[PDB]
Amino acid sequence: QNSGFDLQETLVKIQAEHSESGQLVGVDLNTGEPMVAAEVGVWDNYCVKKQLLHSCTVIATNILLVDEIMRA
Amino acid sequence: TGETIRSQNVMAAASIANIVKSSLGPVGLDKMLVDDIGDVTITNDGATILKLLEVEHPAAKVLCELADLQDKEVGDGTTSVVIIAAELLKNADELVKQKIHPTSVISGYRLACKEAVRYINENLIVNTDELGRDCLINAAKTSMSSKIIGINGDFFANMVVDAVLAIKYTDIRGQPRYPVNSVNILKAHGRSQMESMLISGYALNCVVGSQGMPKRIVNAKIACLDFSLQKTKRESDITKERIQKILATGANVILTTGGIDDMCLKYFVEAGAMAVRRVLKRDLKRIAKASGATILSTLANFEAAMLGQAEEVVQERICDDELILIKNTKARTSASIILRGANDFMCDEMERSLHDALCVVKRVLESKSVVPGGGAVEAALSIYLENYATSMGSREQLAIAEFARSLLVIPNTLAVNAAQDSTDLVAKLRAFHNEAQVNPERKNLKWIGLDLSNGKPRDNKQAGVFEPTIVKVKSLKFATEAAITILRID
Amino acid sequence: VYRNIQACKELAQTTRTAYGPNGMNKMVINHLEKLFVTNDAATILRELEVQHPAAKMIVMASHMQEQEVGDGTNFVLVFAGALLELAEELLRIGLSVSEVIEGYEIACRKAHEILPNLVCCSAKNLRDIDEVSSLLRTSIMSKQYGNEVFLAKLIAQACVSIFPDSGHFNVDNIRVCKILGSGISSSSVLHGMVFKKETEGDVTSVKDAKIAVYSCPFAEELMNFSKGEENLMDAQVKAIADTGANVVVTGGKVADMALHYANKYNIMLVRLNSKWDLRRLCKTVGATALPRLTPPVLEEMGHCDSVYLSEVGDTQVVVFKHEKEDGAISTIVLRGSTDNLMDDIERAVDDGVNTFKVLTRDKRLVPGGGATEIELAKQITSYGETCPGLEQYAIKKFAEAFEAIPRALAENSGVKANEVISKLYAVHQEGNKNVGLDIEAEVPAVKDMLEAGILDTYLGKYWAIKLATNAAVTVLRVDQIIM
Amino acid sequence: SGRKVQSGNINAAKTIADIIRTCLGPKSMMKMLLDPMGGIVMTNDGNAILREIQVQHPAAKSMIEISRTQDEEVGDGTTSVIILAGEMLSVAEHFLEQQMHPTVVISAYRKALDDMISTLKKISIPVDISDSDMMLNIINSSITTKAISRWSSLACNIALDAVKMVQFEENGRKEIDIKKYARVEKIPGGIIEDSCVLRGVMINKDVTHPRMRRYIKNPRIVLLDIQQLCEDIIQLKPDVVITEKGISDLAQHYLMRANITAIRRVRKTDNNRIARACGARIVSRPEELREDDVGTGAGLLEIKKIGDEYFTFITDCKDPKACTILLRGASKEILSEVERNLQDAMQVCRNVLLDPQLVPGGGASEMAVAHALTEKSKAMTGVEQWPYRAVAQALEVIPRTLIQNCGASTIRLLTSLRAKHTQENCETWGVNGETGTLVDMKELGIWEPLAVKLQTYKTAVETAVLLLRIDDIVSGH
Ligand SMILES: Nc1ncnc2c1ncn2[C@@H]1O[C@H](COP(=O)(O)OP(=O)(O)O)[C@@H](O)[C@H]1O
Ligand SMILES: Nc1ncnc2c1ncn2[C@@H]1O[C@H](COP(=O)(O)OP(=O)(O)O)[C@@H](O)[C@H]1O
Ligand SMILES: Nc1ncnc2c1ncn2[C@@H]1O[C@H](COP(=O)(O)OP(=O)(O)O)[C@@H](O)[C@H]1O
Repeated sequence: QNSGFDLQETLVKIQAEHSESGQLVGVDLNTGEPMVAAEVGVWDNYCVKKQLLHSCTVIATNILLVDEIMRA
Repeated sequence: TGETIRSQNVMAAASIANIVKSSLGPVGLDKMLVDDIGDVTITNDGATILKLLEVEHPAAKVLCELADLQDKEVGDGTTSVVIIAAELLKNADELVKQKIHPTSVISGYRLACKEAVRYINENLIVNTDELGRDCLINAAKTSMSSKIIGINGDFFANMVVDAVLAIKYTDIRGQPRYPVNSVNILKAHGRSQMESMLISGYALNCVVGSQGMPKRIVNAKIACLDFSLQKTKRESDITKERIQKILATGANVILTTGGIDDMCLKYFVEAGAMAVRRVLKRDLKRIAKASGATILSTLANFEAAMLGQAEEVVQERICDDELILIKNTKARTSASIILRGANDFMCDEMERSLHDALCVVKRVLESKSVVPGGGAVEAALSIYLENYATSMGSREQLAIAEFARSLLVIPNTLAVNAAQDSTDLVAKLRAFHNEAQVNPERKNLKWIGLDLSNGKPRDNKQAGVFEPTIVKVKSLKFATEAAITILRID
Repeated sequence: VYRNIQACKELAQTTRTAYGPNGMNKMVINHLEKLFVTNDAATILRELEVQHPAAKMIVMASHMQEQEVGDGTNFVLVFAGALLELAEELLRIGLSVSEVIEGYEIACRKAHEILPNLVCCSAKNLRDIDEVSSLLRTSIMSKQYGNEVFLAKLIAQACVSIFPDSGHFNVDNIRVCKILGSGISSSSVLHGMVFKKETEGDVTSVKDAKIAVYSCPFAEELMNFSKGEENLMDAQVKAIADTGANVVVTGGKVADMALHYANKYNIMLVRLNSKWDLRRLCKTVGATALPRLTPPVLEEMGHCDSVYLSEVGDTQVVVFKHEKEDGAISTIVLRGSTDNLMDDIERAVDDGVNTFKVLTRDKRLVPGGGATEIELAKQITSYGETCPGLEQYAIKKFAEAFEAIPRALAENSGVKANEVISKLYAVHQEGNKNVGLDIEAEVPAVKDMLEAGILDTYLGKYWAIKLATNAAVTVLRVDQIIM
Repeated sequence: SGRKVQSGNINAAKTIADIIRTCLGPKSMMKMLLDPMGGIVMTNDGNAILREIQVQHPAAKSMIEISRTQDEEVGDGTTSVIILAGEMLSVAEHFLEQQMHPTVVISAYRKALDDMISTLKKISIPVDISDSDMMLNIINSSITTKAISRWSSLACNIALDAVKMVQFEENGRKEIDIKKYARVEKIPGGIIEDSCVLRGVMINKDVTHPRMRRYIKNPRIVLLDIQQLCEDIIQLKPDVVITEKGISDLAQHYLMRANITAIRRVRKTDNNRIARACGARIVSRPEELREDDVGTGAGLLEIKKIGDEYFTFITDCKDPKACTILLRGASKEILSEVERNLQDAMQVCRNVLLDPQLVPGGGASEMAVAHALTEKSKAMTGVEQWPYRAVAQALEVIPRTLIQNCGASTIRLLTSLRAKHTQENCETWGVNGETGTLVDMKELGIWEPLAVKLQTYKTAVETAVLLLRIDDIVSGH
């Protein structure tokens, strides 16, 4: 979406590409096309992704578990 | 709040004028007039706008009445007279506000109007003589400009001017008169308009009547009728006895609007009569008034010398179309213009341009006294009247000065509707007309007006933008009368 | 995001009318309530307190342009405003912000290399005073009135052509002294810092002197107190007379006994020291300020070369000339009826000096007056359809953003902008680059701008274009902030 | 006031245009119209929306009336003219606020219209009439994406005969045609395949007692609107004389004495077609009674009780311009659509007789003429070049809306479509209305008549210049 392309069309194309071929295909922010993300060299940190999962799950669970906001 | 009802009347007049101001000139914009039941009307000329605008203010009603009265005199300048009256009202209101009593203003306006009508009468044009040839040509071209036929304009111009001059009457008073309906149109199929040649008489594009007409008959008498010469079952069957009687009276060319006779061929070689279907009433009346004959509903009875005469009849094919050359009759009314082309629909603008050229020519043919158009006369009188006013010394000096200043609204409005800044056009007009008086040698400069097509000053005596003197004289008089009537109110 | 574009649009509209030699000058009321009338864009920008952050960013871009080119700020504002308007139109079409961002960037990159093909460089060198005359006319004529340029330019370039040595210049060398009085005719070129003093007991023939700098201005028992005060001031004047000092400065007024004491030891009591002079004097003589009358010493003193009173200009003025560089500083005497019309000449002279410095940095010239802008617009809009993709819209809008400059310059002279821009664009394809917009004619007519000689520097427009495009891009990259 | 009234005019035009700007193409959206009682109706035909809507602006009423009079004259294309006029009037805004007079804008619009007419004449692909295969292709191009897709086979041959049976020899050779003279015969009941075409005028009425000499080998119809006239009819002794008054048994006996067959309670919509087909004449004045009373008419008459109801058959007419076309089926819900689509087909054939050509569909023609106008604007100079370019840039709405109401993004597809017209010379590609992707229309098979395209462009330009010419609305409010 941030590159101006269609939000759902790009995701559909990426999902189809990853389904037909096992390569971890990603989005290309110059043409809105499924890109291999390995040859292009767009690598991300492994520990960042791990901490991302750990943080998001705990925050979402904690917020979902609340009720009866009180004025202390 | 509110006061000085005179100012209220002036403002009502100003609003009424502003309703119609933008439509002045041939290039004016349209107004869409909506009634209570919702219908709409589109028009350019402001005369019908005033005739259709729902006026409610009593003061504006006076202007509407005066404009309508102006319409009944010559039928032109109603927009101009309304605008001039409104400008006079505004200027007179300002003069009243500066502590000048309306009586002196009215007197100054009367003197200014009289001086203007006297000045115009000694600076108009009466050159619409037999020696006026190029002026009519380029007047027709200006009325026909901004068209693709400008490449061969001169031929159509001289053709149309020759046609209009060759058909003039001479009335009881001796003043030449021209009916617009005298000349008609005639389409043709094939080559384009460049080969069109003027027809000296009325020509009908229909079935061929007969070949019995010689190259030029010594006598061609128009025995026009209105029935169909058809065999049926002073005669019960109107085929032989009535035509024999009319020929005995001396009928050479018997005209039959309806059907042709079954056996006309044998009778048309010994008498030479005419049989062509669908003779137009518009042209039938014109040819009858040309030769001098009258239409006979019945023949069972005056018929010898009352019928008209034609000098010669020509049987020829023009643009692959047979036409009847009933020409050179008693009175010059019989004439037509062939429209070479393929159909009247593709040359609709061409025939409309020819019609408007004929109209603008007949405007200047009658009322031999003519004045330049395009705001030239207004600028000339505006220059005149300031110098006239500065020599008075009375209390009416400012009245005449404001009259002169407000008289420039017509060229200003013309420039505004022409999509050019009116300031430059008006200033250039005034500058050209200034040396027309302060410099005697540059006397041939008064006829300088504004050209609406190019938005630059241009001589109009040479161009041909012309108006009758009576139209402008009456417009000025009626504007002054309306202004005086409004100023008298309190 | 459209609010930022709007704020920038009004910012550009405010100072657009001041563009060109027909700037509609405004009335300026500073915080101290001074009635001040001027046409300079930087001055009105300084007094206007731009509050919207987008306007602030464009103002900073203009300041950076002025900081290193010295002129062209109004061009930057007008160009950035046009860019943002056309970007708003593109966004309303449906383009993403990023697409117009790279479109503008590539258009600017193309323009930067198109530009050097429009050069009619300087003739021979900074010398030939009568030539840098014609070179310096355009900026002066643009800033202040076109009538006075013939003299103002000569005055401003004669003073700056004094020291074209080693290819190094400093604007602070070209100083301006304000002298009230008659018209601008009596204004001319002098040398050395100049201001007016009070006392008359001054010697003209002075060698390297010792200059004082001041940072702070000025029954029997009554007679005893008067005598004690007199002796104390005797001690003070003897202390200042130590180490053979010959001049004294003070920001206050004169004193009869003090001037008597100065005359006794032959000291010129220099007075009427302005709050704007204390540290520029120290910079130009390498001195330091002294708090009171007790701590003058040999080390804490200045040194001039020649001090005298010159009555040229019908006023008595002291001059410190031939400093350590012996030809570095060169003032200009200005004469005017009143100050509000004198600062306009001052800022015009400053802009002229900056243009001369830019010429020192590079000798390339480009035909101004709407010539180069319309040529750049034509070239870029021709390049636009040669580039398929979504960037063509941004490129064409960039070409129109160039087009917006001569349009404003024409509107500032009371001429229909559409007619003149159409005529210019039509004639610029055959009657090529050197043609521009004539000012004197009230008709929308054009005229070649090489024989007319109205030319402006090349680096000026290069940097102005670069900074304006950068400002437009960097203000298009924000989306919102609560305010 | 001043230019604000024109701005209001064009704003009303723009809003009334963009009410239905999405209701075109093969994927038209469905508007909802609710009456002030609670009912709801959904429609895909912009004419209906413009009909049941109420507008308080006279300019909007003028545009609606323009769409109406354009509907009956040519049939379809009613939404395209509305969209084009709305966009041209909307793009006139930029120049009107730039203080330029409406006259120069109108003049630029007129030159643009002339250039578009020339371009359309240039780009049109020739088509020869009477070729059934490409006729069927045209039917699939136009009459389809309607309720006739499974019933278009019969409409094809119905139109094929209809175009040949209203021929007019008025101004030239067969190029003149009309739509309201073909004797339509719509009778519900039975299987739809019973419909056919017959040569000759078809009359629903007949004598009450057909026990007389009704059908004769040479019907020479005489029109009339009295015993003395009954004997005066024998002035030429015709076999059939048609009146518009009732006939009694004694009147019938008088008729076989006179050997004529009168008719009663026949609508004028039938009598005029009878007269056109047979070339009859009307005369009752004794003086006017001449050889030109009775004209040659048909050559065969037949009596048939089709559908156990009294009818009249008149075949082998003198003028084969008002012939019999029969419609059969279950209900009238589709046969009216068959009528209007065969009207479109007759316009196709008539314009092919005038200009044997077709143009690419799916916005290809619009983009082609826009490219032609934009490239032509480069050479010409003057202040008026800006409107000349603006009309070209604004005429591209048709591909834009086709992409819009298809799912695909308009901006990228339009940019690519332009890119496929400027660097390529003889392409004239367009956008597919079903998939929303670029496709060569000469391969897809979408074409439009020159008549309808020329009429749409001309009417849009005329409406734009008319609504820009209107300076004041001052006769009241
Ligand atoms: N061909 C022309 N060239 C210049 N001006 C013209 C031309 N025709 C008409 N006008 C101007 O139009 C004005 C009014 O004409 P018109 O509108 O026809 O009369 P009215 O206002 O009574 O309807 C006149 O003052 C005249 O100067
Ligand atoms: N005679 C002239 N005609 C047209 N433009 C001129 C003329 N003289 C100067 N200019 C223009 O003035 C512009 C710069 O002046 P201005 O915008 O007022 O201040 P700045 O120098 O800060 O931009 C230049 O672009 C130059 O083209
Ligand atoms: N299958 C299709 N693919 C692309 N365009 C089409 C298709 N069918 C119709 N069109 C377009 O639709 C236009 C006309 O239909 P429409 O606009 O819906 O109604 P109207 O016929 O009233 O204008 C034509 O210009 C044609 O190009």
